[PDB]
Amino acid sequence: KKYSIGLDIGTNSVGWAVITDEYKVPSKKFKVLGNTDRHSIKKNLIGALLFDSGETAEATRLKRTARRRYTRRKNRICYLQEIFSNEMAKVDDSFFHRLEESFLVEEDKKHERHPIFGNIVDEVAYHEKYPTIYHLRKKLVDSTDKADLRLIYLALAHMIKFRGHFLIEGDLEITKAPLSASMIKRYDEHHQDLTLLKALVRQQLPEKYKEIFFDQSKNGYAGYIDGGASQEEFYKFIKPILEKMDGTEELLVKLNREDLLRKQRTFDNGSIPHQIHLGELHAILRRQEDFYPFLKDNREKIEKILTFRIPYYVGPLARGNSRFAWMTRKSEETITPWNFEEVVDKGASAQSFIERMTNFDKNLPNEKVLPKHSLLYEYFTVYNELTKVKYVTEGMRKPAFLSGEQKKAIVDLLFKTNRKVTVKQLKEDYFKKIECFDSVEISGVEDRFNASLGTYHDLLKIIKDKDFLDNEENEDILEDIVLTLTLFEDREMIEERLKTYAHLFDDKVMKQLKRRRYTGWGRLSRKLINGIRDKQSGKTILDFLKSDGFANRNFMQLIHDDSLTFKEDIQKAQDSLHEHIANLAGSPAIKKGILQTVKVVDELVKVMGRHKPENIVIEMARENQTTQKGQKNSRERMKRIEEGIKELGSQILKEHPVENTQLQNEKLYLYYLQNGRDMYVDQELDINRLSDYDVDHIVPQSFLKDDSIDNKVLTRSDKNRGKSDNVPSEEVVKKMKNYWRQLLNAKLITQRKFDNLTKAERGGLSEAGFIKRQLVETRQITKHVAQILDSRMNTKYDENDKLIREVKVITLKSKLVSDFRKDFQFYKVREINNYHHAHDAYLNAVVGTALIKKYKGRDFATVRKVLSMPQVNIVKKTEVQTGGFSKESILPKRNSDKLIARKKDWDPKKYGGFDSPTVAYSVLVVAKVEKGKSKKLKSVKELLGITIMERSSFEKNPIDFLEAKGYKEVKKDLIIKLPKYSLFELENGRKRMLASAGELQKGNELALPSKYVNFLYLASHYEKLKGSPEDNEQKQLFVEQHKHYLDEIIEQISEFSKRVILADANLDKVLSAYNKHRDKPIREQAENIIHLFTLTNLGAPAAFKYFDTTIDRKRYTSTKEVLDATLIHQSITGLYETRIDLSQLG
RNA sequence: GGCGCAUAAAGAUGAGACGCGUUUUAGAGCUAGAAAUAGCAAGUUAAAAUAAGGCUAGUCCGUUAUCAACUUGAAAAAGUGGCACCGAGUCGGUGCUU
DNA sequence: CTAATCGCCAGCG
DNA sequence: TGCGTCTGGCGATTAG
DNA sequence: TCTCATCTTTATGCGCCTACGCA
Repeated sequence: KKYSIGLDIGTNSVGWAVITDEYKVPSKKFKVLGNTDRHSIKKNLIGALLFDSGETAEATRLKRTARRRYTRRKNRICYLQEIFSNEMAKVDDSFFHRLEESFLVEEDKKHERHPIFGNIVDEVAYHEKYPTIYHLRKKLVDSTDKADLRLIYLALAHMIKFRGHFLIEGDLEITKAPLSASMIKRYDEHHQDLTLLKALVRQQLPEKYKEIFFDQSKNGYAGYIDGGASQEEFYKFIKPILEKMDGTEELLVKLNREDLLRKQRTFDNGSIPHQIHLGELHAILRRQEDFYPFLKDNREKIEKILTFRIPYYVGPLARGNSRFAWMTRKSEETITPWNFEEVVDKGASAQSFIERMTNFDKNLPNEKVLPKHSLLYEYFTVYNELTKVKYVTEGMRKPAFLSGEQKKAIVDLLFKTNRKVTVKQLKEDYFKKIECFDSVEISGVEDRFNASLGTYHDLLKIIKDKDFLDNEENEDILEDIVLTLTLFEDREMIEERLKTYAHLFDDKVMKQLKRRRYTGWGRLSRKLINGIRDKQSGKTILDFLKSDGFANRNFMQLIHDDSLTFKEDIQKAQDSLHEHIANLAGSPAIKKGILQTVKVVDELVKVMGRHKPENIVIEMARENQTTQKGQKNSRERMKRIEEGIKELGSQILKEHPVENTQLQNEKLYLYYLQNGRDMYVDQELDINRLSDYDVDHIVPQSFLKDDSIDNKVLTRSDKNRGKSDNVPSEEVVKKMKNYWRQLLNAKLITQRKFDNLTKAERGGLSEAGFIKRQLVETRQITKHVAQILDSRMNTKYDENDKLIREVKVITLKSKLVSDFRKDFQFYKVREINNYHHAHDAYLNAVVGTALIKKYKGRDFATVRKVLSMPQVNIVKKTEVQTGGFSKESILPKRNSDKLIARKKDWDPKKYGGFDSPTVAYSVLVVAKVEKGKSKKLKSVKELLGITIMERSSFEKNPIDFLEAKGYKEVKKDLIIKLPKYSLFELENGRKRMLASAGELQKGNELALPSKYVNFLYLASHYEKLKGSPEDNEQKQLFVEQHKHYLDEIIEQISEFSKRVILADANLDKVLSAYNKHRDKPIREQAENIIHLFTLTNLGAPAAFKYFDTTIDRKRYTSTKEVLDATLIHQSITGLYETRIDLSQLG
């Protein structure tokens, strides 16, 4: 009794099948536990397993970073108040208390309602004086009177709370405050344009006044200020309205300059650097320092509060209780911004910032890896390249390798004098000094060398000496200096780390040395290449690479030679399952899929009677391309850039050159791919800044999940942040269409990028689906499952060998199984049911077993029979929902009872709050409740929804929690928890999956016979054949003679919808729509039948479109029947069941 | 199947920062009216919060991953279900033998 | 009169 | 003995 | 949206190792 297992791995499914030698699938009677009458189920050992897609940890990281900046901002304002507190309480000792409780309603305050001055007349006079805050900042900068302390605090707090960016470094008329003057100018232009437009629309269009200046739901002015209208929607609304009137020339000029009715705080203010606010702050401090003494006492503290920023290599200032921290302290105290550099050790933390990320040597797992631009690494690579070259000459019968003196003189002569060398320069420049040069034929290499001592060239250029770099006694010192130039990339600590070596070099070369910068880490450690030795040689690895007798062994032949003592040192140098899976590296989605398929194959081993299988057949997703297209997809970027530059008009490369290694940043590759212009406005682009402009995806990240070069476009700052969540509008198309079509001719961009560029010529969304992230995940997951199944299954070590092959792991390609499917007409359609996962897993097993055994033409009847079985165990994995508490938006107040509060003492009837929480799992309770006016105990049995916010408070103590919810006399033994996708069997074989708390989902499958899916696959793809046509007219007339089949297919849906669907309105509507289309060609009828099949899929209900009639979705919104149905508890494969009957509870 | 070098594409993990947006309050609305209301004036800013919160009280942590039931175990983790044969509308029946 | 049913809506550069 | 790898929540509305 | 750093996988070109069943 020997069997084999076929798997099929995807990103949302795992298909498993168990075959015998004759390609059968056995059936077995399994015992079912519980409290029902039936005690045995016959089931077939074939199935699939479906689950929700595992997601990445990016959004959690973004919200985790966003959580810290709010606490740091509150701490900044707390530091400012702690400075001001004493002199603030000297004059008005309720001011910060009034500022802290301004959010509360008029009766929840404990003080006067006006926050600044308390009384009414002072607040009214203050707001009549300064209409904004920028008037106050300009007045405090310019004037020289002793201002009130509260206005000074308000100006300083507004400067500190919003402070600007930090991209530039160092430092950077009638007034000294240009920003406040610019905002005051914008405010005055707004006022003048408003009164002019008001008078003009009063004159020329008296009927359209209320729609503009009074409606709050439209996109007029009253919708621009109070409603939810942006600037672009308001401009697009108002532009034809004043284009139709007369006397609006300057307003159209301003609207074409985007300076009409503008606000102060808007979206494109992000370009303001913090030096402007710093100048305004220093100005008002130097102005008012004479009156108040304590402003002059600690001006530098207040200026330090604004400019302080935690460096990116230090990290979160923890105290040994975080999970992401690496900071180390020199003391134990509180880290204010004033004593930062007197507490935290910057050097050790900056070293641990880098060292915690890098790899280990994969051959010596305790040593750290060498830098990439190190000297020993470059020597190793260039000798490993040189010690396998072969030359043939005039007196050469059999070819030979080089000599140790020859390889010494070669690296002494031409490698140490050129950046990159060629094969022609090696044949000419060296062999001109050699007599034996006549018929040189050099094999094993290509036209140029792919290894270079470029760090040696930069060091001889800097230090201007060869005697220091030629010696060996300096050697380790050189290693150390490269380490410093890889670790600390901030030129304040490099001087402290490098002061020990300036006693050997000059001062000018020391000043020119610290501007050097390297990056990248290698793949091997220095204890592998110079630490270990051989037994009796006295030679290291690199000593063998300098000279190796006659063999000229390379690195792999060195560390795999059994005649030496390297393999034994590697072998003498070289836990839980879920811990090892957590110890893997990669995306968590393939971690989920790997864990599921390992649990499935382990459980299948456990089912079959503890016997290990013979073969395990998996299908991978790697290919074997051709050399032409493979090298065309491997050609560099300086090919394509120079080709397009040669094709079109070009003057940018006259004074701005570009090599093939300097072009790797995405803010320069797009600058040269777009010929030095902004792609949303015809204007000249700069390279002197090259960072202040922004890269933007054409289709936004909200709708799609791609960030490739076919979607990224480098634009200006205001153009990217002008649009938010849409393809750019038809004005951008009508302006830049000719320029984009000119750039399309040079083949800089593709047709898909230009298709995404003008999606607005069709709509904001035409349709999604096929994304190459799944193509990454499938390849990763099949490589991992092959490695871990070979590691886990075969355990017994052989004595003189590695192990004993008790079970083989075979890996196949999809081309072979698709060829087998296309040969013998075993077709498949993805849009009928979910049986195709189990079916192609079975096909993988059959093809792999037959290809190993035989090389088959007699027995196809058993394959055609098992490809039409009605019973396939489909299991949807029950999960417990975790994530956000509710929707993120904040709804305004209403008198409803489904508004979750935002804080503890903020009642939602007067403050508003969140809404629609996410239900983690449900429970089945039974108790007695007071029935309102009767108020006596009446028996109930219903479903509760435990949200994510209340999960801990439920699991702490359930009885008092749901007692305070409004229940009494409950049975704690009779509480059943129910996660998502819990399975209920109702009457007549109708299955339902519990969606959240009052919603269900369709559970049954559709078993369609093989003749119908064969005729339906041939009915589609009619005009195509994917090749040359022969013997397909018989297939065409076979489709033509079987139209009646299609009518039967409608019957095959209809009675099924009478059994488990119960959605009769959509059913007879769509059969009427089918009866109104009994005359079309067969191709369109099949193309719409495959759209009709989404009525009876598994899972959530959906909406679709038959011909032009759109059928909307019938949702299931009642859970008062699954209280009296059979609850199923399924295993990981669905072979082990536990059936609870809920009708006998009570 | 697995390494080392060069080129290119697709991504992943972590740290530091900006700019908005949303919600309540504050910015005394005037006139004619019993009024349901109508005419008129006005609008650009600020405070606070930005997952409820938690204890380990940090300028820290709180949306990723693990998760069927049953019997043990504090958890970690372990254990729990007979075989052939004829057939097939979501699995049925037959004989062995427990 | 309370439970189906329709239609809208969902933090971002 | 050699050789290839999108779906639930919610208000407004209707039907019973 | 900006700045910084480190990793994986895939395909070509060059050199090289081995497991193991297949011709």
